[PDB]
Parts: sequence; structure tokens; C-alpha cells
Amino acid sequence: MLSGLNHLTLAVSQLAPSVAFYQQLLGMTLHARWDSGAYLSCGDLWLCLSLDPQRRVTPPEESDYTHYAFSISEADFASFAARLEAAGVAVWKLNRSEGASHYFLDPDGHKLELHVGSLAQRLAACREQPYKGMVFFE
Amino acid sequence: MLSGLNHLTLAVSQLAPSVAFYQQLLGMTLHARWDSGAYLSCGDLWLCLSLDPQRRVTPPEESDYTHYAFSISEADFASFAARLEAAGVAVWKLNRSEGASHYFLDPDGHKLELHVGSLAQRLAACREQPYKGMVFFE
Ligand SMILES: [Mn+2]
Ligand SMILES: [Mn+2]
Repeated sequence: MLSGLNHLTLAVSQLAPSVAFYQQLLGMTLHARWDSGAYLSCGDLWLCLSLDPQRRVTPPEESDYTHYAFSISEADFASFAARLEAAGVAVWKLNRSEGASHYFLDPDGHKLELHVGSLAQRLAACREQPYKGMVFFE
Repeated sequence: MLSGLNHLTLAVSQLAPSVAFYQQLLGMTLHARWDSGAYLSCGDLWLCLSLDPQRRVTPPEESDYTHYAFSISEADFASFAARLEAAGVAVWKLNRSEGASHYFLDPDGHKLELHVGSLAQRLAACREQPYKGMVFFE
């Protein structure tokens, strides 16, 4: 039986700028790097960056909605989002609202998100303002 | 400061076969569904399936190494992999490293993995037998 996410592996086209993005700008902890990868953590999350010459930098309009959201507190959300905008990090657009979120791209065009709130809080919000056709299983 | 992974969103081409795969085959808990998505959990992982007309069923040779690994115990690993094999789930890679991994595809070609073991266990192995160019940060 599955118990959660073991690790997230992102393919990257150039290792050094990606390590710098996740460690220096997003503040994740760097544990190890080698010629073809790096291991970082973000709380409980094990993040692996893997050098892949097949990774292309894709515009957000021609990639699908697959994306990765990181937790941040209400108190830090706005100041962190402002730091990203000031550093020139690019943005993307989702088709729907899902609460307090900031959407941004990594250097290879992976779609990232800062989000405030848990699944339980999301479900409670949706009971009041549901998506079209929403059904709940309790 | 970021405190971990908040949610993982996968773009899907058809909602019903993807719900069947994650809920029934993989055993995740379905919390809600709407006309264009679903919310599931797997342990502490919040998974969102988002219906996206841009999502292509993508062969594994046409996508990069980006992938998502789920936690499982060693005791459960072999029987879970056999279940996937009975259901006809395709494998995209053989495990060639130490530690138990099974690499399988979802119905849209998202690259998934079953893995036994933590980041700390991987770092311990790498300290004994480091990869080419490996540097550690304490
Ligand atoms: Mn999201
Ligand atoms: Mn992996």
C-alpha cells in the first residue's frame, strides 16, 4: 500500500542554474551535487534534479497544466511572492482558481506554485464555492 | 520559507480512466470530483487530476526523465509490482541501482515509480560509493 510521495525528480537542461534557483532563490537545502544531478530537501520533500539533454525549455502556453505546489505560511506568502517577482521569475496561468496561490516557472519551464492551505481547507472552501459538477465523498 | 510539497497536479486527457488508475488500481482515496478534475490523497500527499485538452498520451521515449516516486514498504513492494504487472501497466525503465524501484507509466504517460527507502539512506550509500563529481554539503 502506498503511503505518500517518496521523491520528486525534475529533469533539467543545465544543472548549475537549476541548483541555484532551488537553493539560492527558493531556499531549499542542498545535500549533494554530482556531475549529473543534485539532491535537495524542502521540509519532508526529497527533490532530485537530474541533468537530461532531452529537457527542453517550453513556453507555458504549450505545456499542460501539470504543476508542483509548495507550502508556505500566510505570514510569508506575499513577501516571498514579491521576492520572486523582483528577481524576474516568469509566471504562468492556470484555468481555475484554487485559493491563495502564486504561479511561477523554473528555468526549464517546470510549472511551480506557492500555496497557502491544506487539502482539508480546500475542501471546506469548495463546499461554499464548488467547481462545476462537484461531488464530495465523505 | 517553504515547508514542503503542498500538492502535485497531473494533467490528464480523460478523467474516468485516470480516476480508475489512481483510486482503484493504486488505492488512493478519492475526496472529490468535478467536471474537470479530482482530488485524491495518498498518505500526506494531496494529488490533483486536472482534465486538460492539451495533454497528449505521451510515449516514454518522447518525454524527459521527470518522474514521481511513491513510498512503499519493502514487505509490500513485490506484491504491489505484481498487481501492476497483472493489470498490464507498462514499465519504462529497469532498476539498475541498489535499492528497490519499479518504474511504471500512468494512462497518459506520466512517469511513476515505486521506491523503498529515504533520502538519508541514499546519502549514506552515496557517501560509501560516491557518484562521479560528487560533493556533499553539511
Ligand atoms: Mn495548484
Ligand atoms: Mn526516482
